[PDB]
Amino acid sequence: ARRTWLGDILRPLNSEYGKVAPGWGTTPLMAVFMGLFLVFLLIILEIYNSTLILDGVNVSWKALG
Amino acid sequence: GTFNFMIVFQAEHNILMHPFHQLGVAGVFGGALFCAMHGSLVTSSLIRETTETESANYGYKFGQEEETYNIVAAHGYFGRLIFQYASFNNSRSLHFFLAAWPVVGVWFAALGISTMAFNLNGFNFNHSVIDAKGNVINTWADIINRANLGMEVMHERNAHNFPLDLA
Amino acid sequence: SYPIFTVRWVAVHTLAVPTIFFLGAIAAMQFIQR
Amino acid sequence: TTGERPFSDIITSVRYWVIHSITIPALFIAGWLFVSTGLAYDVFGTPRPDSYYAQEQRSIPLVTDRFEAKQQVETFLEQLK
Amino acid sequence: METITYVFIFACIIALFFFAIFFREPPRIT
Amino acid sequence: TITPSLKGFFIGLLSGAVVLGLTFAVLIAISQIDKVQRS
Amino acid sequence: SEGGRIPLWIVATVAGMGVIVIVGLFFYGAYAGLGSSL
Amino acid sequence: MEPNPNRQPVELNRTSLYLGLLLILVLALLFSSYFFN
Amino acid sequence: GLPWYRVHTVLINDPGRLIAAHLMHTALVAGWAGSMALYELATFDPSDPVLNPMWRQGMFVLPFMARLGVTGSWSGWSITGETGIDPGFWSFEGVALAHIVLSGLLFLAACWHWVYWDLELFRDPRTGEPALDLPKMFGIHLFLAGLLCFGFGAFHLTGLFGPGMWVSDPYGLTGSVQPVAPEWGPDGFNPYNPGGVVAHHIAAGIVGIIAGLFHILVRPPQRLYKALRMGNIETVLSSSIAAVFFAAFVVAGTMWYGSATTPIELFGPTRYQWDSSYFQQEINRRVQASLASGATLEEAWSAIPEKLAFYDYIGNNPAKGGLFRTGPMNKGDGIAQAWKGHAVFRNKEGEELFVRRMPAFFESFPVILTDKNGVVKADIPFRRAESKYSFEQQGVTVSFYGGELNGQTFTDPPTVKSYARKAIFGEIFEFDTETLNSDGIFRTSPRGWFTFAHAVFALLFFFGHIWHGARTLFRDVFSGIDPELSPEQVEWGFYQKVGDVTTR
Amino acid sequence: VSGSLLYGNNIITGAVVPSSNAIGLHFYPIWEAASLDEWLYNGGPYQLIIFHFLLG
Amino acid sequence: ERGWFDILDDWLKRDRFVFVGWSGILLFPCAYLALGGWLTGTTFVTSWYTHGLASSYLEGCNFLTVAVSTPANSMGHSLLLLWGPEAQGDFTRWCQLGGLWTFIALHGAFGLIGFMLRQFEIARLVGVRPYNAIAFSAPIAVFVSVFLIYPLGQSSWFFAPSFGVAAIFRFLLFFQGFHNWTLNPFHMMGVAGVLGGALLCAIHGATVENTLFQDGEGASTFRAFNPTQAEETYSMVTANRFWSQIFGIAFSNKRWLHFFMLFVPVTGLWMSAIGVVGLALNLRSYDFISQEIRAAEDPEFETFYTKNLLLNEGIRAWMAPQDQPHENFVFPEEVLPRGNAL
Ligand code: CLA
Ligand code: CLA
Ligand code: CLA
Ligand code: CLA
Ligand code: CLA
Ligand code: CLA
Ligand SMILES: CC1=C(/C=C/C(C)=C/C=C/C(C)=C/C=C/C=C(C)/C=C/C=C(C)/C=C/C2=C(C)CCCC2(C)C)C(C)(C)CCC1
Ligand SMILES: CC1=C(/C=C/C(C)=C/C=C/C(C)=C\C=C\C=C(C)\C=C\C=C(C)\C=C\C2=C(C)CCCC2(C)C)C(C)(C)CCC1
Ligand SMILES: CC1=C(/C=C/C(C)=C/C=C/C(C)=C\C=C\C=C(C)\C=C\C=C(C)\C=C\C2=C(C)CCCC2(C)C)C(C)(C)CCC1
Ligand SMILES: [Ca+2]
Ligand SMILES: [Ca+2]
Ligand SMILES: [Cl-]
Ligand SMILES: [Fe+2]
Ligand SMILES: [Mg+2]
Repeated sequence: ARRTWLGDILRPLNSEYGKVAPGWGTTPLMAVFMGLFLVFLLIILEIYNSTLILDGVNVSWKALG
Repeated sequence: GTFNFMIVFQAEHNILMHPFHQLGVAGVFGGALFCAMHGSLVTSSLIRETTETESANYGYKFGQEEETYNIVAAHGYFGRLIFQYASFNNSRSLHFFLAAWPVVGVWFAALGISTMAFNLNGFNFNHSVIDAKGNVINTWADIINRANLGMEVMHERNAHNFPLDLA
Repeated sequence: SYPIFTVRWVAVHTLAVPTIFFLGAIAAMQFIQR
Repeated sequence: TTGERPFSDIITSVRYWVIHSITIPALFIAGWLFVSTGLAYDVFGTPRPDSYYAQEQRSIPLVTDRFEAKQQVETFLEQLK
Repeated sequence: METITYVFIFACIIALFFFAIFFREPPRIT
Repeated sequence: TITPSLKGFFIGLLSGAVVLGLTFAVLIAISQIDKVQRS
Repeated sequence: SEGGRIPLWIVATVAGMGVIVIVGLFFYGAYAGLGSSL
Repeated sequence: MEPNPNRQPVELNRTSLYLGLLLILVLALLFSSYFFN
Repeated sequence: GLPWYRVHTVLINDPGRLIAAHLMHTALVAGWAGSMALYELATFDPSDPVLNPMWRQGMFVLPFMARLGVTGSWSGWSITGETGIDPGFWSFEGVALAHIVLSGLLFLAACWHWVYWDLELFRDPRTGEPALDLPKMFGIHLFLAGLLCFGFGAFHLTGLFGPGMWVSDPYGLTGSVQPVAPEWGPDGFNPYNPGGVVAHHIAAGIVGIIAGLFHILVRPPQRLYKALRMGNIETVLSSSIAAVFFAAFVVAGTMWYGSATTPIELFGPTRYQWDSSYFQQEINRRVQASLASGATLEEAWSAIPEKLAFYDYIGNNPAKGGLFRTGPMNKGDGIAQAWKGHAVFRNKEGEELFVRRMPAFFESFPVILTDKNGVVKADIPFRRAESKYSFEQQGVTVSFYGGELNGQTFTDPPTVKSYARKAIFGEIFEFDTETLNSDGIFRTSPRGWFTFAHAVFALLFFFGHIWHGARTLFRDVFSGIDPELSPEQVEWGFYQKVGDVTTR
Repeated sequence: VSGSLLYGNNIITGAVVPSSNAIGLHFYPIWEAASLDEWLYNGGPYQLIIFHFLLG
Repeated sequence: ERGWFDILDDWLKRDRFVFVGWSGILLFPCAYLALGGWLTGTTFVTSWYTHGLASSYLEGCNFLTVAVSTPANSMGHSLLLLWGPEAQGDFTRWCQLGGLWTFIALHGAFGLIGFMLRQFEIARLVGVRPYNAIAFSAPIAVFVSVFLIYPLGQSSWFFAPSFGVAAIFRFLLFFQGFHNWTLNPFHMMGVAGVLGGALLCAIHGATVENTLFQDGEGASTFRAFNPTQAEETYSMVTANRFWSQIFGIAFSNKRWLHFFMLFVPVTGLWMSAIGVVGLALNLRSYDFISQEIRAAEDPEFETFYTKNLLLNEGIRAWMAPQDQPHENFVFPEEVLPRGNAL
């Protein structure tokens, strides 16, 4: 296979194929972020939908001026 | 012209509200469902006979004696998808069902048309629901009725000289 | 020899109990007059 | 087989019918009274045959405001005197 | 021009039928 | 300020958390009580 | 308790008659009271 | 240049040809009315 | 050999040629952007931002260029209607040209990566086999994306180092490119507040940076690596397709409902502004404020800007088009030339009458006039023999206030009916139907077409996601199932746990 | 009613148009008409086509 | 590794009468609530306040005319959550405002997702390819397009189909009159795929059943099959010769035959989905411009297309006032389009 200057420079960033952290690793933390993100999408959705109505948050072309 | 025929038929027979046409629909929708289903389960249970760089179709050779998929596995899947006894383990029974359902349904669709041909029409629930005073309480049937009326009054706008379309 | 309260049992009753309740309701409905 | 008791065994057994000749009619009668007492109407807000219109009214009580819809409906119900 | 096109496409379809029937790859038992 | 609809939002959120929570609790409990036999 | 005591053909005949009765009642109700058009 | 080993031959059998021409011609017959509008 | 629908699978294990293919793709897309922009500049008439803005002309990429601050041409005009501005290099033309050059450079690079595919970089150093470490590539790319998002929000959108973005009044009358400060309060999640867009890109930007560093430095859990087949690039394909259809449904939604990134001066009004007669209410408010301050009726209506009246016209409703009704809105109702003014209907008794407006649902709609309480006073009858409400019977008249016809009154039934026919569409305009051989049938705007295309493609990408998720997860069985599959693995009760041989 | 391509139809609008209501259930073969021009005016093609089709 | 997760996995994936799975946790409650919501609504709940309609058995509707009807147009696209700002936790008011519609639509949707995930899970455990789930992608595209995307492009959930037989017929006729939906080539592909799938289902079933090998002495041939037998139960060779001589072409490859059986209805439904998505924006196949220009100048020019447009115009004017009560339509007798006499 052909080596190149830039190929030699980038080699380490593509040398860890298959490498895993043990067991469940950081899965629970990820899960917490998924829960929070779900909640966020739910929030912005309900804002857009006018099911969630917030003071000073006028969901309209007339938002300000 | 086909669409015309259909629209006018709805107007004059309320075919949608006729149980034979509904049977036709269960028939063709069901036929398709089961077609896609059967297709999918059989495709799902093809015996590995090929490599990934070739079509799985070359794994079956025309006229071979051995079956090309594993029905026991197919049945194993579908029987778990719903429940065991809702699945066919008999290929002959399964294919007979596949034959009979759309065919019987479409027989009913055909008979729907063939009987509405003699003006035994769809269910008529116009003003079926009435309140304590006697006010008409519309149902979805009545909105259907309004559509039918539109169709009725506009079709062949020059063909009628008299108030009732009796044929 | 056989268990009684299984997933299958629960599933069956989640459908069957309301079905009978509802059939009873609708039966009652056939006698309502304006 | 998957280990649960076969249906034909259960429903051809005496005990099943001892239990269900009580429970089935009981549920049936409960549904019946749910309608006949008029409770269904109250829970779901379904008009009785005399509560669709005021005596002289012929206009549908159509809901016309999203956020005051509850109030609109309550006013409609009030106007039935 | 529209009519020419429609009829052309149709004729292409019938010719296609012809080739698909009489000049198909033959099924062979292996 | 907490508008009535934000309170509604919180109620829905709590309701959902309750439903899923009681659900997984019950399923975990059942899975522990009714273990598969191996070996 | 014992499976088989009440024959399956009887359970089927009775349940079936029950279905016929209830559906029959619903069809009666189509001609009377609400939804009857009268 | 040293040859690339990922190369694969490509195939379309006759039945597939007929199927494809059928698809395309019938689709054209369908949509043509709309293209002419 | 390979079936036709599989030809590109030769790239799965060829990272260099896969990169080459992506370069070609990118080149094609950029070449498209350039060509589309050039074509739009070659057909676009910048002469009337009021009644002939871009969204009437079938402009599709021009509004996105405007949205991010490209508003001028080298030829000297701007989409806001200014003259003698020097836009610098980054005119529409400069953008197009830049895209063309990009396209080309990407083509050459594609060629380099295609010929020289066998780089040591793409080989696992331990096995010597081609391999891409996708989780870390992901981290790197996520970091870059993050930096770019952050920088975009903080510099381009703020105007700190950039032009800002398109913002407007609530009625799309005075739009221009402005710097926008981020909104860090709850109103930032208001779709109509632009500052929310800026804050979004800055914050989400930082989040992308952090999560990216995380993904560079922290390896996946073995359990997730095995579960998602993270060694198989097709998994990445599957999830990326999912994210992409998600985003497409989102931009479809914000296009259809309107937002700060889908402004009406660039894309046209929404169907909902028609539905709630938004512009009609505002027009009436302004007219009433005018009468209240002592203005005459004529003066009050002449003070209404033509652009606003034009928004209050169903021909600009994006929900009035047809799938095969091709081209710019102008090909339909014509190039709007002028507002005729507000048509006021009156009967012989002098009571003001109001035309029932056509809802978007109806390709055709009757002509019905009511008094202020909605009582029917006049119509255009179908059957005449029992007509009681003809304009002729009721002596319906029309007087115009504002616009070209200001001060004029027509009493002859044919003409009044004609204006009533036009009044179902709302405010009435003079059109040039000759220039484009306009055929008279409403067409949708770029808003409608964008929304359509993206909702459809999103929906199909749902299938793509399904297909490739399946291929990822069932790779082991995609040439068929185990020929030695034991019937006991599928016969009920043999195993306590489905498919598990250790549970006999 | 124009049904044919040359008389202004496309594939979707086009049809062979049903026989005249004046005929009713009468058998209307080519030879019952005084001319082909007449046969076409009254929709004989519909009858010829559908009967041969149904038989076939 | 033997933590609580894998143990839970163990119990969930037990081979029982009704398989559950991880997918079951989504599917079963959501499908149950969807179905239950539909039955509850059809039995007891009105559409008086949203539509000016009766929609329950309780009110006197029958199986054909009952529905859970869409919310009032004024609700727009409100999710209409029980705890949402419209109903404010009041179940009765929630019922009266059409909350059950969004309940059924959304739970229905998460339920279909659950079902497809179920198809995938079981396919993985049993060791089959997951083509059943892939084929299931079509029903979902239809559901999502018709019940979600379509109303979202229109003014409100009101114009979605109402969950009811008659309500659904009304939805069909509405689509004819307003969208001229039959004219839409995407619908036409839907039709072709449905009718084509049914054709393939019937013709393949009949072909297998009529080229069976004699494998038993019984004149009823169903028992002469064994699930575990290696041999084909019917003659592919005979089927092929038969159709080759009858129709001109014939299958020779069973795997292709069955993939095609997957392809046809699925592709059809998907095409239809694309068309309905178009209708969300009123981006219809309503007209042929050439037709209109000719008919406008030439009053002797008539096609079946023009006839159908007259029909459409009738549907729209005659059904609209009652079907769209929020518009407060009053169409005087004299404006109603009518032909002679009728
Ligand atoms: C898993 C199965 C399932 C699913 C997917 C749904 C999904 C849906 N249901 Mg529900 N439902 C279910 C089971 C399910 N249901 C069951 C079993 C019941 C019977 C009780 C109901 C009863 C029900 C009703 C009565 C209603 C719904 C409705 C809804 C919808 C909105 C729910 C929501 O807003 O929650 C938001 C909550 C979450 C998404 C949970 C978030 C969990 C995060 C990750 C944890 C964070 C929480 C944290 C601990 C709380 C701290 C807050 C603090 C700051 C105060 C939604 C479509 C509504 C609807 O359809 O209206 C039209 C509606 O009215 N459902
Ligand atoms: C080299 C830099 C560059 C620049 C400065 C531009 C600038 C311009 N191009 Mg663009 N373009 C470029 C490269 C560039 N292009 C390339 C390489 C391509 C080929 C793919 C294109 C293809 C292209 C097209 C096809 C078009 C443009 C258009 C435009 C203009 C509007 C851009 C816009 O609307 O973006 C919108 C961009 C986004 C909304 C980006 C979305 C980002 C997603 C959501 C990221 C998701 C992944 C991420 C990792 C998630 C994690 C994030 C993390 C921070 C949390 C604009 C003048 C448009 C134009 O008007 O044509 C004349 C147009 O139609 N360009
Ligand atoms: C996001 C994609 C997109 C969008 C929204 C638009 C939108 C816009 N374009 Mg642009 N356009 C695009 C891509 C897009 N275009 C591309 C890629 C090109 C290069 C070819 C062009 C070239 C272009 C030109 C040259 C012009 C436009 C113009 C316009 C406008 C007129 C729209 C038109 O009439 O639609 C018509 C749309 C249709 C008729 C729908 C086509 C549907 C296809 C045929 C369906 C195919 C079905 C398929 C075969 C089925 C397979 C089945 C099988 C799987 C079984 C419009 C604002 C015009 C304009 O006015 O600009 C000033 C203009 O002249 N566009
Ligand atoms: C970034 C998105 C993406 C990517 C990278 C892929 C990549 C891959 N998919 Mg595809 N796929 C996608 C989206 C994507 N898919 C989507 C959204 C769908 C649903 C519609 C599918 C459905 C799909 C199927 C059903 C299959 C694949 C397969 C393949 C693989 C081989 C493709 C090939 O050889 O075709 C060669 C294609 C041609 C020779 C001609 C195609 C002509 C098309 C149909 C019409 C013209 C397209 C036009 C030029 C594109 C305009 C751009 C558009 C975005 C507007 C390949 C690995 C195949 C595979 O898995 O094989 C093992 C396979 O069977 N994919
Ligand atoms: C029919 C819908 C469907 C189906 C069958 C699948 C099936 C598949 N997807 Mg998924 N996917 C879907 C939709 C679907 N997806 C959607 C809409 C997205 C959003 C972009 C994704 C994103 C996605 C990703 C990113 C990935 C997959 C992957 C996969 C595969 C593994 C299963 C899994 O990851 O499930 C995912 C789980 C679900 C789809 C269930 C989600 C249930 C949610 C959390 C309930 C939410 C309730 C809600 C909060 C209530 C409020 C409602 C509100 C309106 C008020 C599998 C092939 C993976 C893959 O392909 O591996 C090879 C993978 O990496 N999918
Ligand atoms: C030859 C005549 C014909 C044919 C074959 C069709 C067939 C088709 N039409 Mg129809 N149509 C016709 C004439 C015809 N149409 C006419 C004359 C009109 C008047 C203009 C219409 C108007 C029309 C409309 C308005 C629509 C259709 C739709 C469709 C498609 C329906 C597909 C379907 O199965 O959805 C059924 C639903 C699904 C597949 C969703 C998922 C369903 C889940 C899986 C159900 C789960 C049920 C669960 C187990 C619980 C059951 C409980 C029980 C008590 C009920 C299909 C392409 C629809 C379509 O195009 O959708 C895109 C549609 O919206 N058509
Ligand atoms: C919504 C609601 C929810 C849930 C509820 C539920 C879940 C219920 C369930 C229930 C159900 C679950 C229902 C029941 C049922 C059924 C019925 C209603 C009856 C019937 C039957 C029938 C009538 C049959 C007949 C016929 C056919 C169909 C078949 C065969 C033939 C014959 C003729 C026999 C909650 C509360 C949480 C909250 C909110 C509200
Ligand atoms: C098992 C079955 C089931 C069910 C069925 C049933 C339920 C049915 C029935 C029926 C019944 C319920 C029984 C019967 C019959 C009856 C008869 C047949 C008798 C006879 C009579 C006569 C003949 C006489 C008369 C006389 C004279 C004439 C006059 C006067 C006197 C007298 C009356 C005596 C099912 C299907 C689900 C499944 C399968 C199986
Ligand atoms: C090389 C070279 C050069 C040059 C470059 C160039 C010359 C430019 C270009 C490029 C180009 C100028 C080409 C392109 C683009 C375009 C395309 C690529 C497009 C495509 C289209 C599509 C794909 C679409 C499809 C469609 C149809 C058609 C219809 C409707 C539907 C749809 C949408 C699908 C330079 C100096 C820079 C330097 C460097 C290198
Ligand atoms: Ca009474
Ligand atoms: Ca002209
Ligand atoms: Cl007609
Ligand atoms: Fe088969
Ligand atoms: Mg009754």
